[PDB]
Amino acid sequence: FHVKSGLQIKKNAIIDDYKVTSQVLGLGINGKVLQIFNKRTQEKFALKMLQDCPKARREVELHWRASQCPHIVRIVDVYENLYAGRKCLLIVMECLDGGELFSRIQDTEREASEIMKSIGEAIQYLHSINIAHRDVKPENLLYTSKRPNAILKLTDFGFAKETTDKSCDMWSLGVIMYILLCGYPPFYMKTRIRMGQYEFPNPEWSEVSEEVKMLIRNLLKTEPTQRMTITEFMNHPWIMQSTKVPQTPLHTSRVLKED
Ligand SMILES: O=C1NCCc2[nH]c(-c3ccnc(-c4cnc5ccccc5c4)c3)cc21
Repeated sequence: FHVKSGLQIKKNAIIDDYKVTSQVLGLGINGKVLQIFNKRTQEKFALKMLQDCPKARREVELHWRASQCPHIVRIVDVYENLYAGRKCLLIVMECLDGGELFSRIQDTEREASEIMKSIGEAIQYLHSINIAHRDVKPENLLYTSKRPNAILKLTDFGFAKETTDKSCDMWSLGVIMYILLCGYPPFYMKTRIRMGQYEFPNPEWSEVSEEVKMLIRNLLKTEPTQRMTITEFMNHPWIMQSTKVPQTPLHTSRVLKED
């Protein structure tokens, strides 16, 4: 009987339990994401502040429900406090030092696969509990530590929605796969997207498998109704047998330096 705990919205001042700094870890609709410190443990965390409305109350829900998945930024506590006489919801999540996915890169196929593979699990988890993330841009994929065995983790649930939408998550997955392999988006716009107008031009892509190209093409189908389901993405070999992919090298770092 493996029951994880429910969600507890603490009412004590958050300042009773953490020291809040002004280092800013991220920007978003609701203002800044602040680095804060657990007093008892002197460990570091990210703080997100929402105005308490029912939208806020819906993020926190989904995220919290989503949190017990290893590839999704984990919520550690949630408070309701007053701020300038306004109810707010404070989310305290795990702090992810490694910074944004791509930035790390700018410093191998197979390495690419592993990433896609982990991002897959994030979606797979979400989809199986009926949550569509929507906003799976690469800004929202952060690493736990600069240490190069760090884990890639998805964040930012400002646009999460219940599905009791998913096909558009797989789009992002395809765009992110794209940019991982060549170094730029498939779109160099509003009109080229609706059409499904994009190349695998060379010598950037000349070395890349038709196995891989197919897959991307299936993720970037203009028509949602048969873009690939996450369940199939994860079953597809490139991702499925992750480590037996050829360690064939790619220019992605160079290009994202150049660009
Ligand atoms: O929900 C969000 N929306 C807006 C952007 C954002 N960043 C975060 C976030 C969450 C956890 N950690 C970070 C983070 C931690 N450490 C960093 C070090 C250096 C650069 C960026 C960092 C980001 C950011 C959450 C959100």
